Amino acid sequence: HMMMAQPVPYGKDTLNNSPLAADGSDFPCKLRSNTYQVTEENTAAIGQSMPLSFIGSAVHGGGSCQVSLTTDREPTKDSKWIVIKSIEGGCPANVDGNKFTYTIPEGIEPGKYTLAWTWFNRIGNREMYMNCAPLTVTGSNFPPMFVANVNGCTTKEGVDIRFPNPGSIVEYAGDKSNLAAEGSQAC
Ligand SMILES: [Cl-]
Ligand SMILES: [Cu+]
Repeated sequence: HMMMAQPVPYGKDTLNNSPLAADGSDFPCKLRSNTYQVTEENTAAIGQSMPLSFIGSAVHGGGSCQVSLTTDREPTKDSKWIVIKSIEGGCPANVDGNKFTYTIPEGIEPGKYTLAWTWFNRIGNREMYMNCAPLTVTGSNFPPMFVANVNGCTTKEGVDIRFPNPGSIVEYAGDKSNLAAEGSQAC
């Protein structure tokens, strides 16, 4: 169980480290009282490295994550999300104990967006974690975001999944021996 600390999520005060409900009832963004309350607006220039960091009680052997954008500031189940980074393996970390960045790429227009971090844990229950944050891209090719484990598509335990459509910005941070094969079916 983990949650995003940077960028600062919407509704930080009520955001917990639980995965999305298995029945899809709180997709997207962990629908609740104040799902889309701006705690702190996050701001990024195109091409600027931005920190992506996480806190929680178990990394579940890592797994794979995406960072995605939508123009909707109150996304619904029908929102269009586009991927700007995939991390296949090693996300959010490899081990528990007492690192990542993203960049807004050329092709994203200045404006206000919602950013989502999504995570498919390697080990344990077949879950999807998702936290959303307000992002302003200052100044004012990208595939659809992968969804599994909350929509009847179930991933395989033990592997760092490869997203069918990872986009052109991909990082690998896990053990090569756990990485699913290129072209493998994720669910
Ligand atoms: Cl941990
Ligand atoms: Cu957990």
